[PDB]
Amino acid sequence: QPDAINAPVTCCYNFTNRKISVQRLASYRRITSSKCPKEAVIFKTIVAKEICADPKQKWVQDSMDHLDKQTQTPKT
Amino acid sequence: QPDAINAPVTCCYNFTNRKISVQRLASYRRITSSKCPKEAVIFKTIVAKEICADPKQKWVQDSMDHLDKQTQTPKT
Repeated sequence: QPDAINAPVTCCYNFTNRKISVQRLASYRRITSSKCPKEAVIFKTIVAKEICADPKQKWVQDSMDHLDKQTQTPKT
Repeated sequence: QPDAINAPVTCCYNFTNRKISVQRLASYRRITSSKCPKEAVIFKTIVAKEICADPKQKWVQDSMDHLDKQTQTPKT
């Protein structure tokens, strides 16, 4: 049984709905805890402003991917 | 004006109401974001099970203090 229900469930409330420059997006940490009322993207901007963004958007599909492939260093 | 409302607001939902051994409490990160419906203590147990605990309890007043004074190294 889930012996840990008193957990700080990192979630969101709103979602940056403005095409945030992929540049601003210093990183991304897709939230999705089983206790969060909603899934989201933690677009860690450059100033560390973690921005929950609707992953079902068309601008977060391009940015979230740019970060999904930003730390990928192909072994040369 | 708050230009960051699409934020992942680290919050909780329940609170460990059993006197958790201060030993188990590897650390503590008192939550209290202006967007969290409730304040809490992130009692990072030893297994890293962040446990939100009611700071208004009498067992979290002793433990939360033990962690509030666990990383304090008086310069000798």
